[PDB]
Amino acid sequence: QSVLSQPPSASGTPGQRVTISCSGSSSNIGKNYVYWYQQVPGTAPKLLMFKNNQRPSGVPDRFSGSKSGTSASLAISGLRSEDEADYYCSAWDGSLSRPLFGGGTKVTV
Amino acid sequence: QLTFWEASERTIRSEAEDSYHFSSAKMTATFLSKKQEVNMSDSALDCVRDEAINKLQQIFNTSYNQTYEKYGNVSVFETTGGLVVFWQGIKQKSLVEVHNLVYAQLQFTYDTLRGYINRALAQIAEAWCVDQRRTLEVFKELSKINPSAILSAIYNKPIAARF
Amino acid sequence: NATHLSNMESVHNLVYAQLQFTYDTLRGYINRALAQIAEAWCVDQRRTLEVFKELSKINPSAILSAIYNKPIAARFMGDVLGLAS
Amino acid sequence: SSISTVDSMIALDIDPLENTDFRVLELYSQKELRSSNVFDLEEIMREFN
Amino acid sequence: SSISTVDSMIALDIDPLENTDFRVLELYSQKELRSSNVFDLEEIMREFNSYKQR
Amino acid sequence: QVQLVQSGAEVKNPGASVKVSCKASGYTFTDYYIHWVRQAPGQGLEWMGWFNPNSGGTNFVQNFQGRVTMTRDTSISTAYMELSRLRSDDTAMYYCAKDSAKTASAYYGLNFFYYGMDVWGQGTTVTVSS
Ligand SMILES: *[C@@H]1O[C@H](CO)[C@@H](O[C@@H]2O[C@H](CO)[C@@H](O[C@@H]3O[C@H](CO)[C@@H](O)[C@H](O)[C@@H]3O)[C@H](O)[C@H]2NC(C)=O)[C@H](O)[C@H]1NC(C)=O
Ligand SMILES: *[C@@H]1O[C@H](CO)[C@@H](O[C@@H]2O[C@H](CO)[C@@H](O)[C@H](O)[C@H]2NC(C)=O)[C@H](O)[C@H]1NC(C)=O
Ligand SMILES: *[C@@H]1O[C@H](CO)[C@@H](O[C@@H]2O[C@H](CO)[C@@H](O)[C@H](O)[C@H]2NC(C)=O)[C@H](O)[C@H]1NC(C)=O
Ligand SMILES: *[C@@H]1O[C@H](CO)[C@@H](O)[C@H](O)[C@H]1NC(C)=O
Ligand SMILES: *[C@@H]1O[C@H](CO)[C@@H](O)[C@H](O)[C@H]1NC(C)=O
Ligand SMILES: *[C@@H]1O[C@H](CO)[C@@H](O)[C@H](O)[C@H]1NC(C)=O
Repeated sequence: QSVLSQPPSASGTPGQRVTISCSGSSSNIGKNYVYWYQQVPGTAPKLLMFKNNQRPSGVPDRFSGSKSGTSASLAISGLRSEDEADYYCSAWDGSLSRPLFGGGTKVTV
Repeated sequence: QLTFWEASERTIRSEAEDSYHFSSAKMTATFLSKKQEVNMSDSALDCVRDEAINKLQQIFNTSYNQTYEKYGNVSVFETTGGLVVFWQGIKQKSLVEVHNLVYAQLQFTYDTLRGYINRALAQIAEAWCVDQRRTLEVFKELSKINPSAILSAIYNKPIAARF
Repeated sequence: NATHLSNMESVHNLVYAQLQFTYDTLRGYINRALAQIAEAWCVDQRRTLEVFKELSKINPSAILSAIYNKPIAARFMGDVLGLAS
Repeated sequence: SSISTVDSMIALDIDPLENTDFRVLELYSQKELRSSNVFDLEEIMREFN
Repeated sequence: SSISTVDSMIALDIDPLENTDFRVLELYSQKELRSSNVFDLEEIMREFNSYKQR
Repeated sequence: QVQLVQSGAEVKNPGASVKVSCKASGYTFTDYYIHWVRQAPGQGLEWMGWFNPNSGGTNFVQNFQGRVTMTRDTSISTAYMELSRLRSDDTAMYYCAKDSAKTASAYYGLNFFYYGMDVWGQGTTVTVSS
């Protein structure tokens, strides 16, 4: 229904690429933007993608975003030691009239 | 500060990724509004709020028979061009049954074409699939006689195979 | 039925004419292309119907199932196919 | 006769795009555009005359 | 599973045209349009009034 | 710089109320909406609601409805949220985040919409223990 689902964990190797998926519904991600937030463990969450793909100032260029219909994808390249964090996807849902967060794609790298 | 410009009936609102499109065939114009509504109980709309609500009620009473019913509350939007839009959704009941506004027309062009094309081609696609399905079965039956010819036709390369 | 000049002021911008031209040209081209496609589709479907008819003499059941997208058991009995259970 | 005929014509009926006669929308009339100015040159010149 | 299946579909994946919100482009702002005139009527009338009330 | 500051760690008993303060800096406090979010110590984020500094309106998820009192101080530029009738499931970290959706356009005041919580507070840890 009006819920967001993303994989519970992801892994990889340094210097490689890791893709985090975010599956939505006909509402929310379907007809709304997908905002991506990063949360390093033990610290407050931060913003990583303030649109479908657009990247805020100061965020490293390694992160890229894509939107395809009912789903969204975040590609992390390089995958250094500082990219080990939770990654939450969020989207406004009009049926519930409410922002929706995923579950968390913990990067274990 | 606000004066009545024009009231449009049977307006079609379409929710895009970032903005609402208030397409209107009577005006032949589509107005884009950001997705966050203007607060209706504002101090700047005091001199048009009553008039707009009364006009909406009158239009609903006149131009819509008993089949249709109200939906939502009167919502205020601020279009990109500076115009102010009062909106009241209509729905069929179930089981009861800038000085120059050329841009406003220009959008109505795109949404009229981008829509229609996105339906037309879609129909073709669906029809294509159906035909292809039938064709596959043809192949199967015609694979009983000369499998090699059918496989060469499918893969566009000479392939030899017996039944 | 002839009318009289009504003395209106001409619109300076004159982009509305170009917009109408754009809409007319695009609509005409789209309609012509889709008509062409529909005609070619009709001809191809006629040929596919004839192919279906000829393949019916071999295996009526498969052909009729493909046409009706459902299990259909039919038997060959000459110029006419007989449906059954 | 009394025999069913196989319906195997995949219908592709694409309704043509109906014509649109774009209006010449008028937001502000000439009277409003002339009255939007605090200082009207014609009135000032008439007063001077 | 050992046998393979012959894909006999001629793909026709046509990506739909994406929506486009047209910008309300403004070349010259109102300030520049007002500043584009050598003779500003308001200033002239203000100076004339100042002359009268002096 | 644009930033938010929250109160320190707090411990409360069930049945009591806890107040969390969010002080803005580097930007006008009455321009942007304020999202209030909560996350458990070992779980994901959980939206609580939105607040409008300019007008004072607020809306929260049914779970937090009725239990939340929202106040503001424009002079200090601080928003205060008081949560009452605490249960044993409210032990978590509370974040306040500046939204990118302005509370007022060039002419009119705007309702709430979600345009991304670009700026986040340091987070306040609240524990509910006996
Ligand atoms: C749109 O603007 C209106 C007015 O500008 C906002 O309504 C105002 O909302 C606030 C917060 O809900 C009200 O304050 C509260 O009112 C009650 C009165 O019983 C009281 O319990 C509280 O102590 C508190 O003061 C305020 O009265 C109300 N004003 C009016 C005129 O209705 C509305 O919230 C805005 N919409 C938004 C921000 O989405
Ligand atoms: C439209 O306005 C009406 C009032 O005219 C709203 O109805 C209220 O809804 C709230 C929220 O559930 C109730 O507590 C009130 O009892 C309702 N009535 C009144 C008189 O306040 C309604 O929510 C508004 N919105 C929609 C979408 O209908
Ligand atoms: C164009 O106008 C002229 C002048 O009004 C028309 O000529 C006369 O029209 C009257 C009716 O108004 C007729 O009774 C006369 O017989 C017409 N001819 C003459 C010589 O006076 C003319 O008919 C109009 N043209 C059209 C196409 O309607
Ligand atoms: C730009 O570089 C990034 C590095 O992460 C890469 O992922 C991306 O594909 C590059 N862009 C293009 C268009 O190839
Ligand atoms: C529409 O009809 C209703 C039902 O009688 C009435 O209450 C309302 O005032 C009418 N609105 C008008 C006449 O604008
Ligand atoms: C009411 O208007 C709708 C709009 O098309 C129409 O379909 C319907 O038939 C109308 N109701 C009656 C009773 O004719």
